[PDB]
Amino acid sequence: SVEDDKEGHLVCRIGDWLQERYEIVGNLGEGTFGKVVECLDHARGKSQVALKIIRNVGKYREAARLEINVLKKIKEKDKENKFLCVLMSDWFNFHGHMCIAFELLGKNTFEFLKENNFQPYPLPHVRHMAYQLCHALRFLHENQLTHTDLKPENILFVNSEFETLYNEHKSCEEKSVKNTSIRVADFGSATFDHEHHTTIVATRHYRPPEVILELGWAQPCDVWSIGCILFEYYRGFTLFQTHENREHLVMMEKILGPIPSHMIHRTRKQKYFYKGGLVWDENSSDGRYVKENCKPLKSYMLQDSLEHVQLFDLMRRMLEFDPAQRITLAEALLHPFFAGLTPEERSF
Ligand SMILES: O=C(O)c1ccc2c(c1)nc(Nc1cccc(Cl)c1)c1ccncc12
Repeated sequence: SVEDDKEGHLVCRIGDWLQERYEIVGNLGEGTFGKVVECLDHARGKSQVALKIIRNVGKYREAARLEINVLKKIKEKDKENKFLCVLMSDWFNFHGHMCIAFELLGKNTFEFLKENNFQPYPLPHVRHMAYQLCHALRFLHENQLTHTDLKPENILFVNSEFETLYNEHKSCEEKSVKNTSIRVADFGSATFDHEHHTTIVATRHYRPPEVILELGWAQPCDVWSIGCILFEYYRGFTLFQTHENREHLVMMEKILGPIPSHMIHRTRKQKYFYKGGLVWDENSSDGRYVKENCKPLKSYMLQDSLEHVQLFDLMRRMLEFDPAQRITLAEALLHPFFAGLTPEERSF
């Protein structure tokens, strides 16, 4: 009657119902955890929802339980729904799968980019998106909570309907999103201050130096992630296209300058250093890739203008090695970069 498979996944497709209430109408994506479907909610006037279905596996169903509690508390601490976190309307246990019902939104920021041939969002869009991220996460931080898994895939457009513009200088078409309003999603790694902090958090590309070096992590972790994301919105490609610790650190040095010595002394990962200098093989493929591809942060600017200088200044502050030294989100919202917003953008 209700069927599964190997890793757990519920056997469902467009047509199938959950709880005699949620009628599946399409697919939205899949992942390591399980699936996300578009449904109609027949107990709420055929409301359009995005239903997340965690797999029927002990530790997944388990971790989902804490995800819900995080969402309960976000919901509970923002009743006006003004702080731009994905809104959970409902959660439930279906024969082993924890399902979480969310408001239905458009494409995530990675998927939009991919479909735009990895051509960057205009700086005004980067500016408005940056501003929402800071606001959302500042709110999360304010509340003893750290996301830990921020990345473009986890940032969703409310509506991703785009305009098509011809780019004169590039001789090709570009997709320009009509509404740059966003929501922060995927709280299945979000962590309270008083809860246990796993040693390693974040997707590698967005993982900060204090985590690699194993110096402990707090809220500033999310700030490092945002720097990475803003660069990625600005250029269209990943800042740290890395698969390995050593390489990652070398990339951080090539791009941001040398690791501060107090962090080298504090870490118990001394296998990376040698007389306070990073040890790596420059003639290996990794070494050559980094040599070829990783230049100082400023060399990535596309324009000299003030608003571009300002973005790159905020970005460097977001990407400070020392987390104690790293800009906070409250300081970020005060930066002369957001003086470029429109009152509609600024007022939320
Ligand atoms: O986890 C959440 O908090 C979460 C919450 C809501 C959505 C979501 C993830 N992922 C979506 N799409 C998506 C895109 C790519 C891969 C995957 Cl697995 C899912 C999506 C789409 C439309 N409306 C809401 C959502």
